[PDB]
Amino acid sequence: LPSGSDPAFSQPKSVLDAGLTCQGASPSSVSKPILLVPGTGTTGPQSFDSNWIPLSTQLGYTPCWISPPPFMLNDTQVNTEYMVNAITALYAGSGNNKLPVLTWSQGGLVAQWGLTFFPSIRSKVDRLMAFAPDYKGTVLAGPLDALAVSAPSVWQQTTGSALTTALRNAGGLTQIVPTTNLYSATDEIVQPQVSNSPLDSSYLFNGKNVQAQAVCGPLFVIDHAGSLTSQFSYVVGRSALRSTTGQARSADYGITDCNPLPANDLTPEQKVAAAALLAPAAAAIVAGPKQNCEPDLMPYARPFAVGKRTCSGIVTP
Amino acid sequence: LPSGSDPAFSQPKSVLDAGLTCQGASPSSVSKPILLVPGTGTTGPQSFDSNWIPLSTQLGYTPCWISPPPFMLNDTQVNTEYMVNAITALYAGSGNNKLPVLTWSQGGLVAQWGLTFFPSIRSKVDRLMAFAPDYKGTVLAGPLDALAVSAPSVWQQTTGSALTTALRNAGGLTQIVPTTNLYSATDEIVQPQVSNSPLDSSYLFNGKNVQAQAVCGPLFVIDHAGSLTSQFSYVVGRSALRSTTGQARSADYGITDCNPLPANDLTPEQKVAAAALLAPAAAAIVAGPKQNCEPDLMPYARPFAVGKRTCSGIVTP
Ligand SMILES: *[C@@H]1O[C@H](CO)[C@@H](O[C@@H]2O[C@H](CO)[C@@H](O)[C@H](O)[C@H]2NC(C)=O)[C@H](O)[C@H]1NC(C)=O
Ligand SMILES: *[C@@H]1O[C@H](CO)[C@@H](O[C@@H]2O[C@H](CO)[C@@H](O)[C@H](O)[C@H]2NC(C)=O)[C@H](O)[C@H]1NC(C)=O
Ligand SMILES: CCCC(=O)OCC(COC(=O)CCC)OC(=O)CCC
Repeated sequence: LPSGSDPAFSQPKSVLDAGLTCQGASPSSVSKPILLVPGTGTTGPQSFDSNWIPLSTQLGYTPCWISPPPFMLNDTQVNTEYMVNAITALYAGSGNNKLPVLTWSQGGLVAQWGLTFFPSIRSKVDRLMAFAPDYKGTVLAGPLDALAVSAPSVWQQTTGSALTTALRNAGGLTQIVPTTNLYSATDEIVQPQVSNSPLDSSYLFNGKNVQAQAVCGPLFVIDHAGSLTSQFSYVVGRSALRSTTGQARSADYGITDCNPLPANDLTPEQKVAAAALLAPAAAAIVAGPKQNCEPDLMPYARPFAVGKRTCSGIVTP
Repeated sequence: LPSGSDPAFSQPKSVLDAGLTCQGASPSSVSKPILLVPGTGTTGPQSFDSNWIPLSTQLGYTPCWISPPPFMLNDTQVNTEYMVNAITALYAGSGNNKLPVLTWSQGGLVAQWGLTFFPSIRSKVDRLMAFAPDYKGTVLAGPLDALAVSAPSVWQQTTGSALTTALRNAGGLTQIVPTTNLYSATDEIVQPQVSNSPLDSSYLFNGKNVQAQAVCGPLFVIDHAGSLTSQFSYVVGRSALRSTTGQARSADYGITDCNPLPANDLTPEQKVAAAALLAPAAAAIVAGPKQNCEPDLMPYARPFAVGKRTCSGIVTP
């Protein structure tokens, strides 16, 4: 694990701060914040209005979120600047108190990138609750890269990318704060996820790794969005947030929680939006930026992916 | 093109008939039928309730559709049996009058497979209006094949599949009835579609091949579902269905029709369902059957894909 100074941000603080929102509070003065990091093709509200913004509110938190533009499609390393800055702000703004981070898809990759390369926030996050995180990226994005129709962060979320290589070699496939990873074998966005083993993209060593089929059986189906929104996912997420270990506890959930429908406590209209989540995200991706190469690693990450290829060529020491 | 007898169906006619229905009519006695063939992961109503079922009704047709089970995920060759049987039935049931066929995604591949290998229906279809057809399959399905998480028809819709090989070697990449193909470069399901040329998966030789960006500009974005549901798609489809040439006519549409939102004449609720179309389809796909090989070609198609691999091995003469 890197153990030096935080790297400088490439974005100015005013830009990073403007990407951070808390519900009914300024980040500089917020009670019990939880930081929500959204998925590719979405803003914070788009990812979470139908699920963890109201659900975390009803668990006693002030939900906060970042919306790195455009729709989490740009450089995952810049998306992470938004998250690191947000943790620093919300830690201070809540009285120098650790806060939880809850993520969907790329948001989990972002959270682990921040914890890996910005050591100052390790003492500021008490837990990570990642839904369908793609720490290894996804094998499904390869053909899109080959056609040059991939946004910056989609290149970086392809299995074998320079970014996922650097994360792995820097130690980022092992949990850094107590982490729960809730994911599903029947994920049409992030693969591989089927083995219930370290091979899965959502798996972290020493994490609480919860593949839904391992608990609910092989016929249990929640997809990439269901991983975030289902009643089963809510019970695991609530367990992780409430737990004194910082990880969800097997005692808190079981076969009777294996409900694939959107969380019981959501309003009817939140359930509708939760079910449809992938459709607006897919449309935002298709309308967003596209390039023919993976964004360069920032200098702090380059030593961990020597020999991989990005826009400027082959990464050197 | 094959020019002999229709192959026998593998499914009983009672099963094929049970998969066909018409809005408010029996297929055996129907005025002005249009046969709608749905996309992968859907039934007829799921594909078209939000778009061409009401829209074709307002153009004066009786919409009819097939729902090959499960959700078009099984053998594309069996799905085509439903379509061929339906044309035979609707031709006779409308007084021995040719009828139009309108399709989404795999439905267009099915229509072209039927016209290629079942010569009896060529004189019974007066035109094909295909939205985002994948006659060449899609390059995006390869990684799912490699993980053995692909339904029968997803294997067959993979670029390079035995099925797509057989179709093109039998002559199926050239239109057989007057055909309009409406598709979009910004398709997240079917690729490649970006060239506005014969390389595109939706392209047929001698067809009316309408890539939306060629008409509406490089910044025009409709996705795989938008290709079916947009106001632009409605204007092109209306032109194709009314045209005395059997194909859409460039005189009937232009830049002022380049509205990417769901067709104007849809109800508010239909527009909502139209925009969300990919989400229930993706959910059905991940819940449906999966296998580790491409279904065998039926004997009538084997001579056209010698050397390709299916479940039983390498196709031979
Ligand atoms: C997404 O990322 C691109 C690439 O980093 C950003 O575009 C660059 O913006 C800087 C200044 O903001 C320019 O000097 C560069 O020339 C731009 N590069 C390209 C390739 O256009 C873009 O601003 C980012 N988008 C958002 C919404 O923040
Ligand atoms: C999808 O296709 C499979 C394979 O053809 C069908 O499975 C067959 O179904 C019946 C028994 O239920 C028999 O013809 C075969 O023994 C089955 N084959 C296999 C490999 O299981 C299946 O029924 C189809 N699904 C639907 C919904 O029609
Ligand atoms: C043969 C059908 C394949 C399928 O269904 O999955 C493809 C995904 C990928 O495409 C994207 O752009 C990812 C954006 C989330 O598309 C979706 O599933 C999202 C829409 C429900």
